Amino acid sequence: NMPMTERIRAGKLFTDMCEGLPEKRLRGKTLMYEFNHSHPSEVEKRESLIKEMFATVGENAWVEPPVYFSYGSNIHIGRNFYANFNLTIVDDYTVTIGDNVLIAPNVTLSVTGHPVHHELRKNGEMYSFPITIGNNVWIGSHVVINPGVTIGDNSVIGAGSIVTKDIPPNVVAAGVPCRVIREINDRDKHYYFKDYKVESS
Amino acid sequence: NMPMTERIRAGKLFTDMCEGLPEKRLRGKTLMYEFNHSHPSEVEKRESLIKEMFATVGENAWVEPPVYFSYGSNIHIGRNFYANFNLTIVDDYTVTIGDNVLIAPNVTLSVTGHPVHHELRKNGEMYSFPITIGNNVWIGSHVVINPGVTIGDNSVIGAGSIVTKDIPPNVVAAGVPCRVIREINDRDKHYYFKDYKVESS
Amino acid sequence: NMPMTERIRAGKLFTDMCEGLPEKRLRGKTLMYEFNHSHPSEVEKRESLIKEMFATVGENAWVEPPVYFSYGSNIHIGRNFYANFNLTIVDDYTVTIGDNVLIAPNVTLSVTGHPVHHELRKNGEMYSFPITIGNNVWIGSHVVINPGVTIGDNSVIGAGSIVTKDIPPNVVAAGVPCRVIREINDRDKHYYFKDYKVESS
Ligand SMILES: CC(C)(COP(=O)(O)OP(=O)(O)OC[C@H]1O[C@@H](n2cnc3c(N)ncnc32)[C@H](O)[C@@H]1OP(=O)(O)O)[C@@H](O)C(=O)NCCC(=O)NCCS
Ligand SMILES: CC(C)(COP(=O)(O)OP(=O)(O)OC[C@H]1O[C@@H](n2cnc3c(N)ncnc32)[C@H](O)[C@@H]1OP(=O)(O)O)[C@@H](O)C(=O)NCCC(=O)NCCS
Ligand SMILES: CC(C)(COP(=O)(O)OP(=O)(O)OC[C@H]1O[C@@H](n2cnc3c(N)ncnc32)[C@H](O)[C@@H]1OP(=O)(O)O)[C@@H](O)C(=O)NCCC(=O)NCCS
Ligand SMILES: O=[N+]([O-])c1ccc(O[C@@H]2O[C@H](CO)[C@H](O)[C@H](O)[C@H]2O)cc1
Ligand SMILES: O=[N+]([O-])c1ccc(O[C@@H]2O[C@H](CO)[C@H](O)[C@H](O)[C@H]2O)cc1
Ligand SMILES: O=[N+]([O-])c1ccc(O[C@@H]2O[C@H](CO)[C@H](O)[C@H](O)[C@H]2O)cc1
Repeated sequence: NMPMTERIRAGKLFTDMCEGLPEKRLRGKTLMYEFNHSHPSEVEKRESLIKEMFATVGENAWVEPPVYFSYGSNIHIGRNFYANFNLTIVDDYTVTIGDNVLIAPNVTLSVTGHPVHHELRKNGEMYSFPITIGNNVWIGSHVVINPGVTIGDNSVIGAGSIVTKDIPPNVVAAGVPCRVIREINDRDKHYYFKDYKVESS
Repeated sequence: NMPMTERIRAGKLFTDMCEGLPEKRLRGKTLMYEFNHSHPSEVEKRESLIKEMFATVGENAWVEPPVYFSYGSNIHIGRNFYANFNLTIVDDYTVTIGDNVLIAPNVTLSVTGHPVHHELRKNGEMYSFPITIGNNVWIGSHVVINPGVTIGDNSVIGAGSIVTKDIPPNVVAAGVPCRVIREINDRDKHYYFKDYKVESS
Repeated sequence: NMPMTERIRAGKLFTDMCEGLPEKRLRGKTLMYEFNHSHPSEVEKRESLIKEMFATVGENAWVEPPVYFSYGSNIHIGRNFYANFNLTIVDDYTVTIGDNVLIAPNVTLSVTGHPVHHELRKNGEMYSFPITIGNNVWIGSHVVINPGVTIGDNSVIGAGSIVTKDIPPNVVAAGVPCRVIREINDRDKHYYFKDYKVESS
């Protein structure tokens, strides 16, 4: 009728116990395990590992272990990427991160959800909607980005926010659920934290 | 007068550095360590490890390591249980999980609390009130379930909510503190996510 | 002109890929790794490990692994300190915890933040502001403490609150963002949980 991997790209409900899906997760979870168990001095091994576990990684990437994901091969990353401890990405489908992105500790990305009505999820049915993170975005600690959410370039997501809707570019959004609190103006070019200014030359 | 293990069941303040409580945690914490450090392929080992660490597990159970708990012998799970990375269960007392429950990444269940007045908790004193999760319950990412809470059947707990009170069955609840936002009606039988419908068969 | 480490203490923007900073992070991430991968029965090793990785530790301390930090040597802890699973402390600068402090599972402390304007953080520039936690402080699960924050003695930070502002002593604070909800009175000396009193004798 309609293979399982096609329902995924169509945004329809599906299950993932076939078509080599399980085998893919294994290869992935395997690489992830090597990475999470590598010694802090195994810098080279860690470097090539990330290049192999993610679908696409730009130059100057650095991920602080542990890192958790479903396949890993559905995650595409740009340049100068940086993620602190416990980054979790549920990538049953595509996850794209722009350039110069910064992710604080314990952040969680999920393109997958489950039908709310217990009827549609009897067999653990799920749906997947890609997540797009712009360039020069900065995610706070303990943030949670839900399915099909887009974060516009240059935005900032406060610590602890639950993002369930796209966030426009050039704004500071935060809250549960996440909401735009204000746009990044030129004052932000002088004041970097509370009452701290930054002199020009 | 009244032994420590009896205060626990009576919901009174207690400490746990005696009566074998320490020993119990050591056995539990040992199996947990073997589980968490287990290679992705060690599927059979993993399957028996969970059977030996939880007081009760039903058929078709799956727990994505790492998992964290205090004893593991105070956790009782039904059938077709599924939990993602970093589930954490502080089980100084009973925690009962129903049938076909789904647990997203980084969730924390805790039956233990500390008295608010620093006086009463001079020695780390604590109290424990059992948590009960109904059947077909779906818990979002980064949720926190507090002592004595009861989640009714078929309910959904949005991502990031702090549940501090009983959640009735058949509702979608969320927020900090978690509040019921709506009852699950028949429209949810048709619309699974946002504007996505699902044709009959 | 003005060395990177001096800007840190001055609270100016800085980057840390020099002046042995990276090297320092390695020694720390090394001890940290030994700690997190240590077997539950390695009680003595665990104990000398926490003495060696933190700047200062008071007697009767206990940290349930895993534990995550940046350097570890900028962290100062008092007496009878207890931390549950997954405590994250980003310590690019001083972090001070007082006496009899209780931290629940999955808490994140960070003295570092990034300038909101993508121009100032083109190179991942950062700023660090020391965190100070009073005596007899109990932090609930999944809380996040942002830079420069100060929590007064005897206070309780409810589960899931994001602390962006100083919390006065003797208060129950909670919320996103954390807000004072009430003062700890004398009723808190009789009632410990909901409707549970404690017979003085
Ligand atoms: C977003 C952030 C950078 C600053 O936002 P800002 O506009 O410059 O700061 P403000 O104080 O002016 O914020 C305005 C209001 O939003 C609130 N607020 C701040 N951060 C918030 C957050 N994460 N969630 C919800 N509300 C938040 C403030 O309490 C303030 O309250 P008020 O309106 O009653 O006065 C900071 O709040 C933050 O959370 N940073 C993430 C830090 C982190 O996770 N670091 C980890 C190491 S990289
Ligand atoms: C709860 C959920 C399933 C959908 O709830 P729903 O009723 O079908 O969705 P709605 O958009 O109609 O929600 C209504 C409002 O609540 C808000 N809301 C949604 N999720 C929320 C959450 N987790 N916390 C707080 N508020 C939330 C919405 O932003 C919306 O705002 P509005 O009233 O201003 O329009 C979804 O929000 C969610 O969080 N799912 C968890 C996903 C997850 O953790 N997946 C991990 C992989 S299994
Ligand atoms: C803070 C705490 C100790 C109790 O606060 P309290 O004043 O004694 O309790 P109350 O029920 O009177 O709280 C008053 C209100 O705040 C709300 N509230 C409680 N905890 C909250 C939290 N963490 N965040 C936001 N709101 C919260 C309550 O729902 C209540 O609602 P109402 O005004 O509509 O009635 C408890 O809520 C808590 O979260 N403890 C942390 C537990 C934990 O993380 N344990 C891990 C193992 S150590
Ligand atoms: O409970 N079930 O029956 C059930 C069985 C398999 C499931 O698949 C799993 O879901 C995870 C998110 O929650 C990830 O998407 C993971 O990659 C996927 O295999 C989800 C639920
Ligand atoms: O800080 N103390 O003195 C102190 C000493 C021992 C404590 O016991 C511990 O608490 C944990 C939750 O926070 C779990 O309940 C764990 O099983 C219990 O042994 C809690 C606090
Ligand atoms: O993205 N960058 O270019 C970049 C490079 C190095 C950075 O340093 C790191 O930041 C962490 C918090 O997010 C901790 O402060 C850590 O100790 C620090 O070395 C932060 C960002």
